[PDB]
Amino acid sequence: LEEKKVCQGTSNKLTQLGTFEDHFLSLQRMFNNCEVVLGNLEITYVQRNYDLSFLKTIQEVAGYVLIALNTVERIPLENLQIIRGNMYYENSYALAVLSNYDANKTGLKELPMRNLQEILHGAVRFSNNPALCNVESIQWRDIVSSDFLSNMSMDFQNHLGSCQKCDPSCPNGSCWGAGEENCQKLTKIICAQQCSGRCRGKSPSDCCHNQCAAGCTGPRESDCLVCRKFRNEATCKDTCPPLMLYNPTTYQMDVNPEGKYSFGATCVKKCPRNYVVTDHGSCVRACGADSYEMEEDGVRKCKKCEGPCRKVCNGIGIGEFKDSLSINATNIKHFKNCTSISGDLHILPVAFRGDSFTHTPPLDPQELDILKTVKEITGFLLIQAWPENRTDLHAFENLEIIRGRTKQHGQFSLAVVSLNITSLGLRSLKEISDGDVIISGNKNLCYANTINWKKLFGTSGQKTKIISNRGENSCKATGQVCHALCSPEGCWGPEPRDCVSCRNVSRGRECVDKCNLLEGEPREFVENSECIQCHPECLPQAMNITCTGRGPDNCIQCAHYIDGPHCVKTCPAGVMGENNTLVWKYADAGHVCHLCHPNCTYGCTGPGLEGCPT
Amino acid sequence: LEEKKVCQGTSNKLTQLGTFEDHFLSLQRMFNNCEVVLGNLEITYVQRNYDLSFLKTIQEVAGYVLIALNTVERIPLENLQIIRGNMYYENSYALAVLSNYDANKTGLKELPMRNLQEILHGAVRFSNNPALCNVESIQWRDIVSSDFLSNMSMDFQNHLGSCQKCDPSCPNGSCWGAGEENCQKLTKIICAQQCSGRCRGKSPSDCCHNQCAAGCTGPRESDCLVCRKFRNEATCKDTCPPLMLYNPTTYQMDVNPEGKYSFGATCVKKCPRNYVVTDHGSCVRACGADSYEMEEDGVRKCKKCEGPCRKVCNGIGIGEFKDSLSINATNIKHFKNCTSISGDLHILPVAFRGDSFTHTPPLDPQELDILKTVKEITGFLLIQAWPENRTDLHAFENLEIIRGRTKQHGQFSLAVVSLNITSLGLRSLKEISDGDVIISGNKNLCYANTINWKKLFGTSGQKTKIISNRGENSCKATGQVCHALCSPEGCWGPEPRDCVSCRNVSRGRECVDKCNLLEGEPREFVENSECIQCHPECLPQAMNITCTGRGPDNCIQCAHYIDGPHCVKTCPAGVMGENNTLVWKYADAGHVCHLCHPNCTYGCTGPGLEGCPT
Amino acid sequence: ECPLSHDGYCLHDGVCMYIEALDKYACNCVVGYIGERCQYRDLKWWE
Amino acid sequence: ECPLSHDGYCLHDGVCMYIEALDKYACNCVVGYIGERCQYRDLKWWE
Repeated sequence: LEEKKVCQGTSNKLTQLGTFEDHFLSLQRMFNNCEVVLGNLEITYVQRNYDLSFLKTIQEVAGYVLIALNTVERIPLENLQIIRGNMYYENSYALAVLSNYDANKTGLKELPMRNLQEILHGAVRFSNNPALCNVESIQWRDIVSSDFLSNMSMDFQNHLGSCQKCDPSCPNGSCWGAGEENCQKLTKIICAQQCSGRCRGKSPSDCCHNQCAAGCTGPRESDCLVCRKFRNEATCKDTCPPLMLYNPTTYQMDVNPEGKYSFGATCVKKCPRNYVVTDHGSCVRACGADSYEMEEDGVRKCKKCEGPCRKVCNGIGIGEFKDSLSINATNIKHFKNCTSISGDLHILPVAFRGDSFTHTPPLDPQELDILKTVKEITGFLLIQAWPENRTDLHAFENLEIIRGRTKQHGQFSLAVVSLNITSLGLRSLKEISDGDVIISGNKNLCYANTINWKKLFGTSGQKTKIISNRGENSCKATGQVCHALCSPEGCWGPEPRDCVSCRNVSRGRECVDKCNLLEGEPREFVENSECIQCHPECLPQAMNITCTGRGPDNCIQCAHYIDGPHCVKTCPAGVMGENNTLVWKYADAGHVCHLCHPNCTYGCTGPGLEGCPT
Repeated sequence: LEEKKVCQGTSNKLTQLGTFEDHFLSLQRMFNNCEVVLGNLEITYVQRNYDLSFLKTIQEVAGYVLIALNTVERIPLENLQIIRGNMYYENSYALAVLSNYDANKTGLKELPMRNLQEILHGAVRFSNNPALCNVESIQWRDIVSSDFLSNMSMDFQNHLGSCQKCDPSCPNGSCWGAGEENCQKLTKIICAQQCSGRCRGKSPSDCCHNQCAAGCTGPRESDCLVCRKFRNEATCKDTCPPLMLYNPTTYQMDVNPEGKYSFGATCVKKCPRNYVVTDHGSCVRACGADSYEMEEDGVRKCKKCEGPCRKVCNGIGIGEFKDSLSINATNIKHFKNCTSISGDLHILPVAFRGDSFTHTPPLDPQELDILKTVKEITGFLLIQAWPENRTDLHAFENLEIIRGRTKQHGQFSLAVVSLNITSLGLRSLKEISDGDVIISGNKNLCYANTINWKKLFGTSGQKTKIISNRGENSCKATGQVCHALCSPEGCWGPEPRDCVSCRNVSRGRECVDKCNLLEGEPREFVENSECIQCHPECLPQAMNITCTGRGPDNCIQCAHYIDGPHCVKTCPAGVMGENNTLVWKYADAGHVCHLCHPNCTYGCTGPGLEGCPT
Repeated sequence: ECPLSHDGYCLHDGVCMYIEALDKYACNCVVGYIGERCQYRDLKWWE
Repeated sequence: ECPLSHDGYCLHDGVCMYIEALDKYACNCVVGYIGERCQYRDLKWWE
């Protein structure tokens, strides 16, 4: 069976996004054809005559549901079955319908949520809707759980008389509107004494499974309308089946033939490639407090550490930086020496001009070098501002991985927008494990559409969005192309140390035209297209090559003396040996090193005793 | 019934334990006052006019039930509710009634198992019971699981026919004999399509939980008659509640306030003190080969092996050693470098004489020194034979722990019966973590009573059964009472090296009366009731104390060079200190060598800077 | 509209508003910027 | 009774016997020894 289409949902509570039609276009552009909102559902500032019929598809919301400040007459949320309530509005509410009138005290009228049957966690708040019809009759006992029946705030005041009665066919007049299709379907309070949860009837043969959230169409666990905690292949589980089962007979643990990894609210066959795999059989985002993320054995793992594990910082939006929205000038200290951000990174224009609202001073551009030790982000990277004097993302030169576990808007994992930089300069970036890439709006940066991003993309379905940066020929005319010392693979900047691969060879972190063979100041050799210096004790060969390796063992001829296989500067004269006996040697004719006479303690300048006048 | 009285259950398939009245007593001593047979239930060779009325208390057999070769009329297994079938008879059957007739064709007539409603695994077999009647009428489709409904082998013949038909209030005429309660109680095949497991009535409001095994008195998991897999102190669970719970919203693991450790078929709050604890929270007996057990914080965990982790050899009766029953000469080789036996140890008289029926050559007595490297046994140690020329248990000399995870008869973890040995000789045994001790029947064994076995035990409730050895008055009558140079704590032999503790002081392993502080051998110093020699550089004196500690910081006489805060035979001649040069130390008249300038780095055998020449 | 403590509340040149119906403060974001304080660019639509 | 293929099957002086009904071979242990072939001493009764 096919997945349900998901949408991210908004998180801007009462904020208006432009005019009344700029706002409605964003609401429409987001929740069109959606069927499962992963975040919140916020319907605000919708004016009359607007057609909200694209909301007829949403079936469950994982956050809250806020309906405020509207003036439209009817909001057709008539397929919503569940509000999971994983996030509250005003700390207590998983459904708030507030102040839906215009100046004339005539606003929202028809909210026919005729399929809304359960609100997992949270209360409900209704207030100040002077034209709302047929909702004060609802019995909210069947919907919201009994733990929260005390935190509810229902204020109903129409008392104008623009409503019609409820079709006399449902218990106690409880109706969601007018019609034989539009009244409350009770599934919890009409249960028999033995039904553990929801029940599709009053007879004791109608109890649903203990994991059906809204209701059911059968007694089993594959007959739920919507699962309550976890979701197996087609059944509703309480917990994902463990990978290993205990054997009460042999007092050991046996492999489970259908053990699944718990990932999010589903049981999968195997964790996603970029997620950490614990031993409980669960895909997580960060190893435990006493564990550090162990290397890839094909997959990520958590290994226990001895004493201090390491220095790893929490990114923005997690841990102590839960409500900070940028890299303040006050929190920047806490990223002092950590080489792996365990979260996100936002750099917004607020950091650089300060924020008086949260009492934050302006950030100092020279302090951004604190991030030069970072080598791995496990979330995303969002750079919206950079100091204008700088012409490169200098703080992120040592960055190598972006894991992309949490993405921006749920899609992007690297975003560089509206900056003054001339080149990106992430010269050591190697991989982007998940999420898209947007680099657009930078009026000068053009060293950006040369990289082969498909090399960095760890998975499939990743794309790059690089538009309206600079010219693509206006900096190829002024010469802002890469150095001819770079492979056609790509280039991060104008230097030769800013290429993906080299044309000929390389001197460490920089590309060159040829190794220093034959001539040059330091003698070198070639292996894997790298230039390594010969041991200082290798004689500068003006004819052929000089050496065939790093060690003095590969020299063509030595510079001073020769102690056997090795090329030494001066023959040993005090080196520890066997039986605690010292070692003294001498240089003969061919500058060869030979051992002294055992007796010669103060060393010797010749063979045997005649050689050392002691 | 806060706890059900358990018994171990026999394992004698068709063996007869002596005369017909000696067999009946073993059956009567094993199963008297039992309610849960932890093993098998075998009722064989029960003759006519014998009282089997002690069987009416059994409620659950965890293995198989074998009823064969009896000639008694009525076997009253009325309370038997379930046969878990953890072990089959003939690889197939969890219940077997076979050939219950004597020569006169008379025999079994009444088998009133009215409460037998479930057989979790295995089939049923009936054969050659030419007097058993009112049992072919049962419908075994309700009892035996549908997976094994094909292996069943049921053939009945009652040519005699001396009994009556089934009471009218019997379902389809199916009765367990004459009577109204003797009718069969159907709980699986009569019920509606809602009930997945068992049930109580034909109505779909009568389905039992899927964890109840026989039946139920309610719809909750807390209303089962017997549990199907596990038992959380009041409720039948599928698996024990985990210790950590996944969180689909933060993608991290959280502590479970109601997490239990699984220990057999029960979920407990903490593992026994001598069991291993895994990270799943499960009490195991010996964890996987990829890991190795280790003590930590009072409990016994096990960490991952690093390359070559030590050898842990299997025990008799587990793994590749299930066929075997002793250390027969075939498998003695597999125990070479073992420092722990994960399992048991059975040394039986059939090892030293060789078994034809299994083709094992007679073991060579000297071949037992291989066991002188074993240092602990996680199961038990059972010794029934030992070479006749020996005096003590020499092969088990470095044994230190007997954890007693699995025991013998479920009771004894150290059993040394009917040996010609003179002294025990286990002069390393420090703990017997569980199980009783029996050291009885040894024809001439002294010293076995001087040990207070309370000090060795680790759990309260462990007895000892040291009975009928060499007489305690006939031990001292020939001087066979251990040395007076030892504390009144015990002794495993006549030598001073066999005492548990001493009266004055110990010297490495042997206990002496003083650490020769004044005369004789190289004098030492006392610490922690030992004798420890100070390094022989410490010049000895024959007048009073000669040293205080190991190092030279506290000696009194130092004939060697007293190089300041220490002593040494010869002061250093270039030891690696600072300045990256051979740190020299010239010769002194007061044995206190000092350092000279870097100029004389040859031997600087003179004091001062200008005073070292060549 | 909104008091002195809420100057610089709306980022990216948004304008702060007072909602007398609910007694709250909200931002009127410019086109292209989302979030409660107009802090985020709308990367999913038009750069 | 039982053939020479079963010599020494019963340990501790037990006598091997044939069960013509079930067509199998079993032991008759002496008093004090238990097990399928009389291999174990009965510890919890009479030492």
